[PDB]
Amino acid sequence: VLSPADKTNVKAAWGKVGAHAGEYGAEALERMFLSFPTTKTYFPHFDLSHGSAQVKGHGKKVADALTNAVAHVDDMPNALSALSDLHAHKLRVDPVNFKLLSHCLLVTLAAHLPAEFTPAVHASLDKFLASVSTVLTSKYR
Amino acid sequence: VLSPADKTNVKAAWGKVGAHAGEYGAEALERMFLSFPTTKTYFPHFDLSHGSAQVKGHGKKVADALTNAVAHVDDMPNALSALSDLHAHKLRVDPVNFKLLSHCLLVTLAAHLPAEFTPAVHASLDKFLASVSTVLTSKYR
Amino acid sequence: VHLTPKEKSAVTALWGKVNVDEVGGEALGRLLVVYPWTQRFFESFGDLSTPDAVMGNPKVKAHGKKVLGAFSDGLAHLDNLKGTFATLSELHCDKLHVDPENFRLLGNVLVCVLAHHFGKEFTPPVQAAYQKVVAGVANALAHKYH
Amino acid sequence: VHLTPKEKSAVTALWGKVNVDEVGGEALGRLLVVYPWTQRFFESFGDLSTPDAVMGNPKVKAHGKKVLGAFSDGLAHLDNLKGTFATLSELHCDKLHVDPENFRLLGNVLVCVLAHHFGKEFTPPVQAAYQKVVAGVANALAHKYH
Ligand code: HEM
Ligand code: HEM
Ligand code: HEM
Ligand code: HEM
Repeated sequence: VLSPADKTNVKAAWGKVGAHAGEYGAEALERMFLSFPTTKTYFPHFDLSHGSAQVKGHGKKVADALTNAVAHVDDMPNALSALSDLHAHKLRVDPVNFKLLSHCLLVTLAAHLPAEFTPAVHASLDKFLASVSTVLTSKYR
Repeated sequence: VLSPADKTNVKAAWGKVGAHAGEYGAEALERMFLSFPTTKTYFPHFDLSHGSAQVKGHGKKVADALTNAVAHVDDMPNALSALSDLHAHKLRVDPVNFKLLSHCLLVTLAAHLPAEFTPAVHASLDKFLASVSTVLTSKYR
Repeated sequence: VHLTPKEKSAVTALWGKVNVDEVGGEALGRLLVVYPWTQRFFESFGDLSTPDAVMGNPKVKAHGKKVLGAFSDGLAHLDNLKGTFATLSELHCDKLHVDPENFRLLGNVLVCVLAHHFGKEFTPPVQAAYQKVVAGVANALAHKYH
Repeated sequence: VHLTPKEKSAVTALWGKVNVDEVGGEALGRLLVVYPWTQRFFESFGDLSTPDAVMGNPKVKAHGKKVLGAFSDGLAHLDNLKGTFATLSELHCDKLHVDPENFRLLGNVLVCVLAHHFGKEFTPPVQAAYQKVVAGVANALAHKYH
C-alpha cells in the first residue's frame, strides 16, 4: 500500500514538477503514442503529430487529474470516481494501457528531475501510478 | 468493484462447493503445478505428485482462506491481512502467479459445477478472485 | 509447440468430442462478458448490453465458430503455427491493433469452456496440454508485433 | 527486431555514451528496489534490506555490468537475438524459472535509467527505438518458454 514515506515522496516529487506539470503530461502521451502504437486507436479524432495542440491540451488534463490524486491521495477512489466511469464504461480502455502510460510518465519525470528521481522516489511513484491505475480500471474488477 | 450481484453470485457458487471445498483447492493447485511449471519453485519442500498428502493438505488451507474472504467479502483487506504479509514480505511471490492460480480455480469450478458456472457467475468469480489477488499482493503497491 | 505423444493424444481425443457450433460462441461470448473492454472490438455485433444479450447474439455465435476453426487449424499445424496464423496475425495486429494480452485471455476462457463442457474428463494433465496449445496460438497471433 | 536506419542511428549513438560501470548496476538495483519479489532471486547477494543497501551492494553493481554486456551483444545481433540469447534463455527459463514478465520489467527500468542519465537527449523517438530493442531482448530471453 502507499506508506507514509511513499506519500511524502510523491508529494515532494510532484511538488518539483511545479508549473511544468502540463508540459510533462503532453510529453508522456507523445512518448506513449510513439513507443506503443496500439494506444493510438483511442485517439482517432486526435492529430498525434509532434506540435499537436490536441495532445498539448490533453496532457494538461492528464496532469490535473494526477494533481488531484496527489492532493487527495488518501481518498483517490472518491476523487477520481468520475474518470474511472469514463475510461472503463464509456471508453473501454484496455487495462494493459494504464501500465504503458504509467511507464511513460516515469520516463518523463526521470528525464526532467535528475536530482529527485532516486530509486526510493522511483519506487514511490510507481506504486502511486499503480494506485491511480487501479482506480481508473476499478469499474472492471 | 464487487457489485451487490457479484457478491450474491460468489456466495451462491461457493455455497454449492460445500464440503468439497478442500478437494477443489487441492485440484486447483495440482492444475497450476502441471500447467505452469514455474510455480513449483515455491514449493521445494513439497512432493507435488498426484496423491501428495502435502498438496492435499495445502489445498484445504487455500480453500479455507477463500471461505474467509467470502464470509467477509466486504472487509477482505482486514480478513486476509496476515496472508498478504506472508505471500508478499516473506514469500516474495511474483504477482503474475496469482492470476495462474485464479485461472486454475475457475477451471476447477467449471469442471465441478456445470449448472452454476454461468457466464454471469463466471464473471463474478473472476472479479472476486481478482480482488483476493489484489489484497494478497497489496504489500507491493 | 511440442506435445508429448501422450499429450497430443489427450488433446486430439478431446477436440474430437467438441461441439463446434457451441464451444466457439460460448468462448467469445464469455470473453466479452468477463472482460468488458473487449466489447469495443465488436460494437457492430449489436447489443452486448447484458450477458444474456451477449450469449444470445447470433453474430457472437457465428464469429465464435470462425475462431474455433482457427484453433482446429492450429491443432493440425502445431509444427508451424507462425506460418499458419500469419494472415490472422496481420489482421489482429496491424489492422485491429488488439493487445496480445487479449489473445491469452481468450485462450484461457476457451480452456474454461472445455472444462465446463467436459467436466471430470478435463483432467489436470489434459488441461496442461491445452494450456501449451493456447499458449502457442497466442504467441503466433502476436508474432506480427515483434 | 527491425530498426529503421534513423532508429539504429539513434540507439547506437546513445549506447556509445553509456557508462558501462554505472548503468548496469543502476538498472538491476532499481529493479530489486521497485519490484521487491525479484529479490528472491538474489538472496545470495547479501543485504538487500534497504534501497541504499541494494544500490550500494557490490554484487548488484557487478552483476549489473554483466547484464548490460548482454544488451550490447543483443545490440550487435539484432538480426538474430534468439540465437544470441539461447544460452541465457536456457539459464533464466529452465534453470532459474524466472517469469518472462520480469524480463519486460527490467527492460523498462533500463529505459528509465537511460532517460535519467541522458535527460533531454532521450527524446520520445529515441525511447521508441529502445522500447523496440528491449522488447526484442525480452522475447528472445523467453523463447525457451514457448
Ligand atoms: C494515468 C491514467 C490516466 C489519467 C490520469 C487520465 C486522465 C484523463 C483525463 C483527465 C481525461 C479527460 C476527461 C475529460 O475531458 O473530462 C482523459 C480522457 C481520455 N483518456 Fe485518459 N487518462 C489516463 C489514462 C488513459 C489511457 C491509458 C488511455 C488510453 C490509452 C486513455 C484514454 C483517454 C481517452 C480516449 C480520453 C478521451 C479523450 C477525448 O475524447 O477528449 N486515458 N483521460
Ligand atoms: C488465491 C490466492 C492464494 C490464497 C488464497 C493462498 C492461501 C494460502 C494459505 C492459506 C497459505 C497457508 C498459510 C499458513 O500456513 O498459515 C498459503 C501458503 C503459501 N502459499 Fe499461498 N495462497 C494463494 C496463492 C499463492 C500463490 C499464487 C503462490 C505461489 C505460486 C502461493 C504460495 C504459497 C506458499 C509457498 C505458501 C507457504 C507453503 C508452506 O511452506 O507451507 N500462494 N497460501
Ligand atoms: C486466440 C486468439 C484469436 C483467434 C484465434 C481469433 C481468430 C479470428 C478469426 C478466425 C477471425 C475471422 C477473420 C476472417 O474473417 O478471416 C477473427 C476476426 C476478428 N477478431 Fe479474432 N481471434 C482471436 C482473438 C481476438 C481477440 C482477443 C479480439 C479482440 C478482443 C479479436 C478481435 C477480432 C475482430 C474485431 C475480428 C473481426 C474482423 C472482421 O472480420 O472484420 N480476436 N478472429
Ligand atoms: C533483460 C533480461 C535479462 C538479461 C539480459 C539478463 C542477463 C543475465 C546475465 C548476462 C547473467 C549472467 C549469466 C552468466 O554468468 O553467464 C544473468 C544471470 C542471472 N539472472 Fe539475469 N538477465 C535478465 C533478467 C533477469 C531477471 C528479470 C531476473 C530475475 C528477477 C534475472 C535473474 C538472474 C539470476 C538469478 C542470475 C544469476 C545466475 C548465476 O550466475 O548464478 N535475470 N542474467
